[PDB]
Amino acid sequence: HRFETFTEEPIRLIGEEGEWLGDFPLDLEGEKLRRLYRDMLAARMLDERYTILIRTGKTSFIAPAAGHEAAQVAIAHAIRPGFDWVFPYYRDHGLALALGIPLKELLGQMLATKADPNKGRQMPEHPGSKALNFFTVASPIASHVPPAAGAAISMKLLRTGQVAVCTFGDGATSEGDWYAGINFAAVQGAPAVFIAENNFYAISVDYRHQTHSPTIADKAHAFGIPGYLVDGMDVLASYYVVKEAVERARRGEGPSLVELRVYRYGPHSSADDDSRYRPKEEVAFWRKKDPIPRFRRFLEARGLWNEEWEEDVREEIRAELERGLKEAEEAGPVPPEWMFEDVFAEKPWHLLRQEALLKEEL
Amino acid sequence: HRFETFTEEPIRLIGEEGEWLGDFPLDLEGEKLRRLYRDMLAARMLDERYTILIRTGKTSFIAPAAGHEAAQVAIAHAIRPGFDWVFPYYRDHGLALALGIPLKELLGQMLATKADPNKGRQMPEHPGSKALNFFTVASPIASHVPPAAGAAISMKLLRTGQVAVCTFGDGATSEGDWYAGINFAAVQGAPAVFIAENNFYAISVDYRHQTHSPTIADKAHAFGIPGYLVDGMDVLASYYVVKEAVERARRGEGPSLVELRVYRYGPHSSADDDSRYRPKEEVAFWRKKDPIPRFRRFLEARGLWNEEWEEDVREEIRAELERGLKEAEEAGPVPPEWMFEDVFAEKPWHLLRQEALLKEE
Amino acid sequence: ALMTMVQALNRALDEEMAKDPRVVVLGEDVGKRGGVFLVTEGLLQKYGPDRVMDTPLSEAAIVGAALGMAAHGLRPVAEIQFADYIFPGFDQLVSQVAKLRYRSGGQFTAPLVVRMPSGGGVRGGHHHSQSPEAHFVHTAGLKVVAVSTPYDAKGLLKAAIRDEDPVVFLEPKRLYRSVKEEVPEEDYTLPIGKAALRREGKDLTLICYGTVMPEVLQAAAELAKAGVSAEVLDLRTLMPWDYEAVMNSVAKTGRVVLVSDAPRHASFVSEVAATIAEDLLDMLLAPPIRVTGFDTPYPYAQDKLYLPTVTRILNAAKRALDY
Amino acid sequence: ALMTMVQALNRALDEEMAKDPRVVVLGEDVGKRGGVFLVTEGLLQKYGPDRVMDTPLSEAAIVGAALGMAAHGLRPVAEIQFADYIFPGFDQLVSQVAKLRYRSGGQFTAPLVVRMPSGGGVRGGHHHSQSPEAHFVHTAGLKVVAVSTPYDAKGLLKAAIRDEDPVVFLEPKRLYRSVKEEVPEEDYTLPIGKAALRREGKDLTLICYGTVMPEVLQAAAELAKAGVSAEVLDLRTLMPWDYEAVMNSVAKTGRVVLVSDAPRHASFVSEVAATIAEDLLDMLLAPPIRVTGFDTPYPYAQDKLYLPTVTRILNAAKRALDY
Ligand SMILES: [Mg+2]
Ligand SMILES: [Mg+2]
Repeated sequence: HRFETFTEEPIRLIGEEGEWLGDFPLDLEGEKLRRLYRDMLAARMLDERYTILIRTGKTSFIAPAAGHEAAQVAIAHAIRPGFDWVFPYYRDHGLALALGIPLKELLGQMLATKADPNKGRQMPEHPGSKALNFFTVASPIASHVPPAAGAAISMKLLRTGQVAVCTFGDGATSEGDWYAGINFAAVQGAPAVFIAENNFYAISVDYRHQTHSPTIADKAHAFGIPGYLVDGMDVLASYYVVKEAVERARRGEGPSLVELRVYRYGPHSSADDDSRYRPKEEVAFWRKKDPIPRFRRFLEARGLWNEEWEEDVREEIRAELERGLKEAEEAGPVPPEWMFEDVFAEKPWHLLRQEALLKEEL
Repeated sequence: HRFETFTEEPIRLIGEEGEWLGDFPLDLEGEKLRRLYRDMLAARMLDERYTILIRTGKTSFIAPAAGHEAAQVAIAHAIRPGFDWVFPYYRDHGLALALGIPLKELLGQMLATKADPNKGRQMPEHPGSKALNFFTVASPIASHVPPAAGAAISMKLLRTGQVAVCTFGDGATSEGDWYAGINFAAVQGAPAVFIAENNFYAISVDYRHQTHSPTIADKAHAFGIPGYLVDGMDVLASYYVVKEAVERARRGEGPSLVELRVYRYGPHSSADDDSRYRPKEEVAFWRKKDPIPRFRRFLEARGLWNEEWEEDVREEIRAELERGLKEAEEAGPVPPEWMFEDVFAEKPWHLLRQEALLKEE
Repeated sequence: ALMTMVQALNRALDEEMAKDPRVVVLGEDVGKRGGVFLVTEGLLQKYGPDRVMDTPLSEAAIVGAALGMAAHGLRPVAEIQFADYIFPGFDQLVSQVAKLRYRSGGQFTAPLVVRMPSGGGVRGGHHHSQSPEAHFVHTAGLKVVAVSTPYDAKGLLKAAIRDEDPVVFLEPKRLYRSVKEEVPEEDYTLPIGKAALRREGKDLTLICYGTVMPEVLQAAAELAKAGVSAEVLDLRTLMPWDYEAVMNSVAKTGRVVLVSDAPRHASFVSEVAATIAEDLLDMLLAPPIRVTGFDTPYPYAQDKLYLPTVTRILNAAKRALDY
Repeated sequence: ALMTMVQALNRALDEEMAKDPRVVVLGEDVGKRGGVFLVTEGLLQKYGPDRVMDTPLSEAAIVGAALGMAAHGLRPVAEIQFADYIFPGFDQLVSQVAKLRYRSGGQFTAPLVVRMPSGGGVRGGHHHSQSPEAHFVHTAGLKVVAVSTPYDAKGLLKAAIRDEDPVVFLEPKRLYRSVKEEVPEEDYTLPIGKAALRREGKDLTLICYGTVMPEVLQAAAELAKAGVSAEVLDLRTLMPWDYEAVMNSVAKTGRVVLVSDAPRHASFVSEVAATIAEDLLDMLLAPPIRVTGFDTPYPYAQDKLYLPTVTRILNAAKRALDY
């Protein structure tokens, strides 16, 4: 099976009544289907926990991912966590969670405690994990695209059989490095899948003022690779299209550009205010497209969901969140001296001198 | 009349036997057709004179444009010189000449004499002219694309009715700034026409290792603007398609991406060694596609060319080159002190000090 | 009346745009949103989309387009959201903007301004705290200005807009609303290339600018308690910097401490320090001491310690004084 | 055997690639063409296209992909055709490469090398002559090396390839074939971070590196004829630079002249000069004098006047000696 490329209408698999729209049979086992739902709830609840962390001064910054759950959870399940690599951006904490990164580590990074394997080096929303090949988030928009291409080329040359998935927002597609990186990956037929989590906004700049191409998928023409327009609020459509791109990359057929249309329910960030440049009618309209209730209906229509399970799953998640936050906090503050560690493998003379100077003040 | 976008085969208007292939009737007067040929011969001969300047050491660097004449001459004639703006790159001396830039200034820049309005500040092949809105060439590949987009945006905001054309090679399309600049121009619907002089090589890296898109024209889809695949060795096809894009831009319909497929007959530059990475069959094959003999046959079939005219034209061009070179050399060397001028509108304390220091030398 | 730096900057923009139709603002989120720091608030409403325009998310497109606009017929004031993000458009800045006048023999000019918030002290981590001025100062052809007060913000931004030479204008974000100072509404400008004497003194010269001003000023206050008079000189313009003001102060005091939050190695204060040593060795009663950001990326967890503290500055002052 | 810098560099690459399958070369025209300066000549033929790869014309793609390759498992040696062209890939270099280890808490590393021809004196104008090392030294997380002899070229490039920290390796192009020095065929490396004494002396210290070495050594020779004993120190590594070697020499001579063809303002030599003044004021018999490239874009017509001349260096030495 092969999805159609550059479709005018975004690819969908879940009908509004829960019907299967695929031109191929649904092959996911019931257990995996329910896990997709489970992880979307967990991602949503993590996001809501973040709102509380901001409100209580536990963290200084958050980038609301509510509305991106189907896209992020689908991507996490379309690859093999711990084997394949992920080059995410700051809004991907739902993806990070679904990938298996311990809440202790995600929250530790949000709180800058020693629970953060990244040692509180960066501001919140910059998680990273060596264990799960989750390339530490970097702030500059699209700066992680060329590295994603390079890692994929390495995978190809070393014959590891791995794939590198690279996620970014719509605004990122306007950066020169975004184009430059994908172009190289395409020429080398590297096993990389570039995925856009298109929420139609780059802070306050809307899609129309971002680029003139009708879709992001159309940009694939510039690289000679397949481009896909997908309903990012449809977890099955997102999963299967990305999975197909991953399989294509894994068999050596080169990269793909997958556009997952989603919506950012919250503001751009805790430092922003969405209810200032977006029409309430637009937000409300997309709120009715929440990926969670949509997939719930799909499961419910097949006897794969009920209220009791729903409640059980939610209580288990809130418990995991409470435990994760507790562990992150109990880890303790990061030492001042750590400011001089990891610039290089070993500290050179000037850093040793600078560290001694700071110690005078401590 | 409108040309097809994203065509499978490159658009062509001149047949192999010199026949007209257009759907519409040719609407260029015989005088204009002869001018296109005259300009291509001038560009070709300018290129051959550059080869001689290298041999005699008069210039230290050249970027052979032989094979790009139909594309460059067509572009110069599709716009309004002195009104529209041109954002060229180093291999566009043929375009510069056809645009009207005096040989004195072009050769002055190649020799770094006071005849160079750019004051011998850069290495050869970096011409520039305020009078003809020929934005001074910069070395970094594609670096002039965002600026071109900006000038176009300015033309739109100020409603000058002008158009900005931006030329670059195939390799330039791989740079992030190329993409970033065109994207902004497209969003703003700016009057800019981006033209690729695709010779299938970026020094020694061939098209296949440059990009995976089958054509450069296809890249236009990433901006939602029209893309055209043209036979760049066909001066008429190049002229008409670029002309159409220019008119579209001028009437406010936004940018276009035009790919002119040409061939680089000489090495990448005087510092290169082409005969080491390009198959002889390929070069020989394309030498038979030279735009000059091709258009010559088109003119001959229409009574617009004869051997005697060929002689007179070439002799006239040679005389022009001699006169231009003489005036350039005659201008004399650029003063040492000029090295401290134009960094800023006026020299700050540190440059005044540095100038004084050097003066004691 | 009293206003914050943000208000003074906004006022400067409003004033220049009202005076010259050619002045245009462009950048990410500068229009409807009025800027992520509200510096361009209300300008779109007042001047329209042809004067204030949100751009795609590309610093190369912003800087380069600004250059083309300036070369053709406009006077663009481009905004780079955070100084940390100038890099994607670095080649446009150093290869196109900085060298246009020079490489064209003066045929083409770049009357453009590139403003950007900068500096630490705001918990911005690696890319919301950088002070990249050295990169600009090292590039011939770019004037560089870093303001630290509302009064200077308005006066110098207006001067930059009127200046035909390209100007990179840095606004320390920690100072955007840190204080409300008297800023005349009347039209006034300040000289680019001239330092400002914040406090006169004769025992020690404190050379500084931008981000670190709060700590440097308090350090001078602490010194005054001990009977030590520190002369505080805010350079303001980093290129071309006020050579005369610097040398006149150091000649008087005989001792100098230079402060900045930018990384130490090959920094702008290193340039001034090296120049003082090369030209005034005979006037120095103590070694020129530099208090700078550490040679590490900007840390989130230790933000408070990376940014020079009053204590760190005072320890350096004591070193110079007891030498 | 006797070989040029190009031959020494080529040998270093060949040797390291023979030793480790992970070592790969990538850049514009490094394959079949063998490099525009022939540094990678013959490597493609010997190791194949999967180890010597021509890339599209994008420095962001080159530097960033190299970073990705290094983080995953390869040990890439990326080439930027001319140091002047590092800018289009500047964000990749300073935001991704330099900060990877730091921002990831050491979870991810960047064992990569970025080679680039540099320096003036070759009629390269604005973009075939630059010496941008200052930009790199100012960026925490990058080791920076600039060689000046065939012997150092092989030894330090091999050292860089083995070093796990990102290394920006500058090769002064005017020195690519200027001399044939004895270079052991056997495997050997040189220490990154250590200067090399070219001449021992006690009357003056000449600090330099890369591009200007020819003129500096010539100046030293001429000073000797005049009875002046100058000590010549080739830093070799700019970050981290040999602090001890520098301070020991200046302490002994009491006078120092620093030379480089890089623009003066906020340059690397300005950093060393400022450091000498800050730490060895008491040992200075004369002001630290800097002979640098001028603060202008690199000129074509005046190429030979911009690059420091033996005369300019001698005039500086005289000022230091007569002080
Ligand atoms: Mg978005
Ligand atoms: Mg080409």
